[PDB]
Amino acid sequence: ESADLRALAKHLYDSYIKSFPLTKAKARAILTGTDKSPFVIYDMNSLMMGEDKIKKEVAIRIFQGCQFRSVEAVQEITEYAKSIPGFVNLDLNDQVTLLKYGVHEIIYTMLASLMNKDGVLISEGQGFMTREFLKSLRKPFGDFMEPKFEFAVKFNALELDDSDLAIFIAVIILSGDRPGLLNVKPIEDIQDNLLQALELQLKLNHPESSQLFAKLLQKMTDLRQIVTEHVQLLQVIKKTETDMSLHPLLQEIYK
Ligand SMILES: CCCCC/C=C/C/C=C\C/C=C/C/C=C/CCCC(=O)O
Ligand SMILES: *c1ccc([N+](=O)[O-])cc1C(=O)Nc1ccccc1
Repeated sequence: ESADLRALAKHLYDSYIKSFPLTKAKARAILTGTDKSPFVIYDMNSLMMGEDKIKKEVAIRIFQGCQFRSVEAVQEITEYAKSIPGFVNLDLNDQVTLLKYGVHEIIYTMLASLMNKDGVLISEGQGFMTREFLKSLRKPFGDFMEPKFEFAVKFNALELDDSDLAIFIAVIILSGDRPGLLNVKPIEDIQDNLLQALELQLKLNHPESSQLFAKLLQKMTDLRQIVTEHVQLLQVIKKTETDMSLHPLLQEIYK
């Protein structure tokens, strides 16, 4: 019955709003156009005055604030996961495993909400760091964000809104094919109901967008690739910057 899927869609949207303070709707109002105009960081001076207005090497300090924001995002995604019906009733090891692998695919999904072709909102939308300034950071740091922009440009052309994303990131978390899952079947039963929900949601919300559901699920492939590329550059950093510390919560996601 569609009524039950609409109720699930509504539940997850409500929890998403509660768990993610910077939504895509807010990010697009900030990026498009008086009380919400962000300060723009495009070089080192705008950076140093940006810290003054908004709020070690330049690249490492940017990398470490990015680290802190990721930890914060992990916390938010975790809070959202527990609202997905059935999630907290799963085996606790499977909960950990589903978060461990799901968290980065969700981070880059939602970070797309904060991006356009030219840069990324930061500091809850108070700031905007341009793509070019990031790419000009010294190796290996200038190559961190470029694949994320490349994904976001394609992903953002689907024109999903927050109510679509709430279901989609739930579908991501409840992925039966994560390595080491002790009991795959109850996870998959939840995901099918979420997939049903996502499907009805995309049909109702984007009636003229043919096979959006299929196109969205195929994006769940560019995501895995970005994760793989990402952990590769972190390992470069561990050996390059033996003075630089990774946050422990992020340490455990990457083991
Ligand atoms: C300034 C951190 C404030 C943390 C609370 C909320 C933050 C909103 C989201 C991100 C804020 C960015 C923090 C540090 C990142 C700077 C740019 C790194 C590249 C990127 O990340 O694309
Ligand atoms: C950038 C550099 C490093 C990490 N990491 O240490 O995992 C993460 C990121 C990143 O993509 N952070 C982030 C998360 C959410 C919003 C903006 C930036």
